[PDB]
Amino acid sequence: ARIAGINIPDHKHAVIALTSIYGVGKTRSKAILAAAGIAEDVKISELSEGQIDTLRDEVAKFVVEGDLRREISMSIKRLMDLGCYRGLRHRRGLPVRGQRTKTNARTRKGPRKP
Amino acid sequence: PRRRVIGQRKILPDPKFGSELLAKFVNILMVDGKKSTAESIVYSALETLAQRSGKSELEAFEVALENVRPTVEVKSRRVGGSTYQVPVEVRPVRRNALAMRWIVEAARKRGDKSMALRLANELSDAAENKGTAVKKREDVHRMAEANKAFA
Amino acid sequence: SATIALNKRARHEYFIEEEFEAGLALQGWEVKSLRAGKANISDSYVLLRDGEAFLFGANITPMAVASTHVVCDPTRTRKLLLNQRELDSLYGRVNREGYTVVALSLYWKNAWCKVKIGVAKGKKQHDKRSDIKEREWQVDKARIMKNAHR
RNA sequence: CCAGGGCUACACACGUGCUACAAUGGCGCAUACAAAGAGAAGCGACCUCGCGAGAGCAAGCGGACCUCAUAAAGUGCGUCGUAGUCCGGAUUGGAGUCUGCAACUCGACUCCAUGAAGUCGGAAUCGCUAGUAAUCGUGGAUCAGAAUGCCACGGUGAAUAC
RNA sequence: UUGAGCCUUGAUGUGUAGGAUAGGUGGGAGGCUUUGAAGUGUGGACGCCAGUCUGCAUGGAGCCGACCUUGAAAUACCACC
RNA sequence: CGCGGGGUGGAGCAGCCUGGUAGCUCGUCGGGCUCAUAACCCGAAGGUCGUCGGUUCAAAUCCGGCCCCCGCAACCA
RNA sequence: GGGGCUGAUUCUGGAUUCGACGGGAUUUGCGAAACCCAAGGUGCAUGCCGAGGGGCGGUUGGCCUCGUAAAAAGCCGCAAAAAAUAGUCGC
Repeated sequence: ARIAGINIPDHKHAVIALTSIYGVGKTRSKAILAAAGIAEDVKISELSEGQIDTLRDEVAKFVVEGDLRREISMSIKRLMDLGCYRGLRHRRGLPVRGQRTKTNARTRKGPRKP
Repeated sequence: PRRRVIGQRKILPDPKFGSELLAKFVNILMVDGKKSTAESIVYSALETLAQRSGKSELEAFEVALENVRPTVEVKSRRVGGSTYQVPVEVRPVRRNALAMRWIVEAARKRGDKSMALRLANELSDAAENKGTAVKKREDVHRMAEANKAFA
Repeated sequence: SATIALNKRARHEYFIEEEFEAGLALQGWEVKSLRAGKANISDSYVLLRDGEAFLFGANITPMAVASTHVVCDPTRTRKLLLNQRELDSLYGRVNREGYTVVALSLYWKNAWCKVKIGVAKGKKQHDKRSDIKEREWQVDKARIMKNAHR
């Protein structure tokens, strides 16, 4: 059922069940589920109550959605309000890692509505 | 083309039994060079249909192809002045070939679970002309019989 | 309907590919003269610099004179109300030495001047002979075709 | 002649590419099969360590012996059950790798996190009739490092031409 | 001739049940049959073509009514029509 | 002023009557169709019948109304 | 010269140029102009005199500068400012 962030899956694989929250993907959640002592493909209904509550502390070890959603803004605050080179590209929808801005890098700008 | 009247590609027998019809089904589902993978699905299309229709492997399709097979199709032999499709009686080499292309392409349509399952469901109704095969064939005859004779 | 004079001769001279329904801003004396009042449309093109797409060739003179004090000239570069989607793309495929934006027709959209504008490409005269031949070629082809049935 | 920047700028158009939009598939496990090649101020095993990119250690090789180099699709098993999902991976933050005096502009990347656009492409258009289209890999040139480009090779394998 | 008017007369009308081309209202269980029957060959009528109306003669001498499923009921017989 | 009828899919016309079991096509979209469109072919959609009551086993039907479109002779305050 | 008519499709009230453009406002990222607090850094500097200002001259009524006087930056005319700045047709 519900785990610490929100983490409410529907009867999927337990590794992929943990992927529904921001801040942890499939490969990281397997290391999270490594200490859980449960199978990969067991469903949420097949996840026992004695193991669901132990999943709240495991996902609380690594920093997750409850505090990681502002960690991107802090790194943005190190660039956007600090006037760095990446922040100048970050503010006006430009690539920051050196994409060819002449033709490509469309999805960094956004949709091609114009 | 202009002068090349070379013969067609010789059809090998299928690697379960000698059959030009079933081996043509193996060679029509081949995608990205994978014919061994195409061999497995096209085998499960009729053998499951044999367990669905209570028939054999070589008769669940042979009586099925008769419904799919057309008689006269309208080629678009228009010179440019008039958009006229003068009909041509389809050659017997292309008569089953036009039939076999209609049903396997219909298996690509309605993708629910697997191409083995989709082709089996698209062949039982085609065995009694109540699928997309008779939808394809009779729609040609709508455009064929409405334009009967031209020179 | 509410259509005004249209540049039908532009189709003989240009082979326009894509069209638009951008609106045109116009002065107070223009609106009265637009429904009736002898508006002409020949040699209509554009003079873009940044966002200043102007209907250039549009001779519309005031029929009943409504001009006082300051000047009022019948031929002006009227400002077009263009979408921003339709604006940035004209920094590209209109600057190709032969590419231009022309107005095929003029009309109304519920008492608003919306002008059907299109990106012309322009025919050289060596291919102008082919198109006039082709139009006669299509007609005479079925004349040969009908003689089989006489 | 020098150091830094620029040739990597982008409200925009066009050409050519790779990647898909999946269940003939994706993922996990098991498992079998080639040639083109290239190398010494280079190829670098094996082993050790690092999740790894790689580092430490270091044999053989200027070569039918040594090394790059584990082939993939395929097959089998497990798993997924028609969704923009376990598709696609762009964008993006943090931590590291190698190149070289140096990687901010601006390298390739690896690890973790993010998760998009995109659900089949109008009008129009090309390629080819065979080991072809198609697909999957591999090497090489250039190169300190650095290609979806270029050249070369291998595997599977059509359809139709009235 | 052409229509209308009315006399005489057959034809003439299966929501749904249902064997029924049963109209309504209504008096009614014996009408009727060899002063040639059930039911034939069918003609034509016919029609929501369901199946009746149905000449003649063979057939030759029985059939239907309350009776039955029906909202209702029986042209077994009729009266207003 | 009181005489003649009909009002029904978005549209124009029928079924009603000789009761019960609402359609047609025009305009629409769905497809075919196609160097391209279209000719033309079919697929689909729509009002409980102008409204309100009564009779009737049975109302779109029939009858009472009411309303609307009108047509009409009236028209000497 | 007088009278009548018409004066953006509504011809008696409910304009909504589908648009960059001109304008205001809101949310949002925060900047001595979108700010102040001597506090964190922080001891010998600031202001007026003198003082020259890129290539030329000047230049903010005030400046990158000057420990008592000739060199260094933004900017103004000068100067690297471009052109069939839609088509199409000609000698």
